[PDB]
Amino acid sequence: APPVSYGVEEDVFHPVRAKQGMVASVDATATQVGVDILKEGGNAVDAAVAVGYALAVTHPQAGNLGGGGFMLIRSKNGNTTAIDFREMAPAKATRDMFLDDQGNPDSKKSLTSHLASGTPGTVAGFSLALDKYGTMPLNKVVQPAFKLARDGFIVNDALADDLKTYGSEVLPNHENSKAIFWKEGEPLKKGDTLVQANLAKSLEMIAENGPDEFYKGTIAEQIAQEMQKNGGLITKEDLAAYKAVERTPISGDYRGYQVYSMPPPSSGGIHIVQILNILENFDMKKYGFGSADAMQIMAEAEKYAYADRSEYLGDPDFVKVPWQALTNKAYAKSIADQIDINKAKPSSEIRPGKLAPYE
Amino acid sequence: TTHYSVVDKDGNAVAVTYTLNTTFGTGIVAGESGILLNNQMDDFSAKDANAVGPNKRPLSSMSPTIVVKDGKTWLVTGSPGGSRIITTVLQMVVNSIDYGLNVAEATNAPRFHHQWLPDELRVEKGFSPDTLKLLEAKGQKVALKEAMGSTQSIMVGPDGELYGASDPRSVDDLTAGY
Ligand SMILES: [Ca+2]
Repeated sequence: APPVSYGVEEDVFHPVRAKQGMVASVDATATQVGVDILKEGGNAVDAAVAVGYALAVTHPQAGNLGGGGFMLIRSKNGNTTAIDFREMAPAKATRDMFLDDQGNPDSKKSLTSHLASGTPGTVAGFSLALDKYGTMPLNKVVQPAFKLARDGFIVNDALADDLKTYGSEVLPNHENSKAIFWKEGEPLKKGDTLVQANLAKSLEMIAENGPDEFYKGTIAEQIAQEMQKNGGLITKEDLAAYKAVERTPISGDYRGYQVYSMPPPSSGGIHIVQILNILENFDMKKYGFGSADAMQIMAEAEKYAYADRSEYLGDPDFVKVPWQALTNKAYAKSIADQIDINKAKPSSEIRPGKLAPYE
Repeated sequence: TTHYSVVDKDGNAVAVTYTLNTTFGTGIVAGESGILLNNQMDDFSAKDANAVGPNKRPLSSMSPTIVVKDGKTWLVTGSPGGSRIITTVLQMVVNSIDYGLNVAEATNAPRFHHQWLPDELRVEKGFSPDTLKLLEAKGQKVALKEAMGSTQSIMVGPDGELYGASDPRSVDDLTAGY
């Protein structure tokens, strides 16, 4: 492992610089919400929750209350944890629920119908995090998002372009979605104001009553009704049963660095660590960025990892994932020893690895 | 999908990746709540381990990641992009550790990706024609495709100096501090 560079004036690309706190996100407004929380004395979790609520308003593309995700937290004292707030399949979900007449997957059913939705975990995960690791009450961290929803904000290029391109495919097909995101029969465009009054109500009531508003209260009733009336599965029982799960992060050592990532149900963290384990056997710094040699080694290492990924992963509440064997450095060496810098191995000759010696 | 990173003055750090699945998800708002509903059920295998079942979480490539150096938080990162998340995050780490690139250099650097199947080395624009010809000579099947990722990352100096980078691939994004 060579010396690191934090940045010098001589570089082509310059990092943003700060002395105290920082936030990086896909949306300027949400980033600024997070910085302001930190300015006012909130901790990283406090600001993370505020940014997540902000994006649920300013980045409806992916920021959300109606979806889910993952968080990694590392505290100042070195404790690193993972919060899994991935959506859960409804209790009424079935193995063949997406198959048509002929036994073939129906892509539209799992993408644009009411059966496409899992029980949302975001509000649960944010509150698990805030209650355990934050310092501020939910009402304070939701307030910025509340104001943005109630008062509106100006549509920018990113949101305008997404509304026209991806939004057109799904939003105007539904009265109530069209009522929010369309104006006078066309998508909101750059310079228009997006006001989200119904979403402001939801946020107001979450701030007032806590996450139970989403899982047991008025929002829960609104979700269940939307599902019942339209052939969906998410019930009030599903919403009341939802729980976010704190989990142990996957970790590896790479050249003296400790790398922490998301464990199962992430199919990614384990394999970032695995690929790093493989790469540790090579002098990567010697080949250098964008060299045929480095790209060859990494492409070959990735193949083995992706082949294992296809075989050994699952929801850990349902299956035993051999994470110890997959992150084992002897196993990684056995892979490294197969890599030929001068000859790419066709994927047809690569299979999931034999893990038994490393279990 | 979207990823954001936070570091506070006390050295606490948070990395969040969260999603509706596709852009705007189903496009269905839940009645009068103003909330768009996910299409996360598509992430199950429709036709063993990741098959649809009740009360189950569909597998996700989402990988919020924190790297520790000399005992302290050093890199906070993550990205959208489905299976490409693994290689995007991997390139952030490799760029920062092996190549000694600052968080902005690491971020603006071009990305490549091999996911075993399809059997192709996927690239963005920005690799030398000389290097790609060499990769073809090694057996790699090079495939020039669209930009991968939207990393939103923070590097932390031992002294608490913070260094951030938003992806050029996403317009209207921001890394900021105080
Ligand atoms: Ca950008």
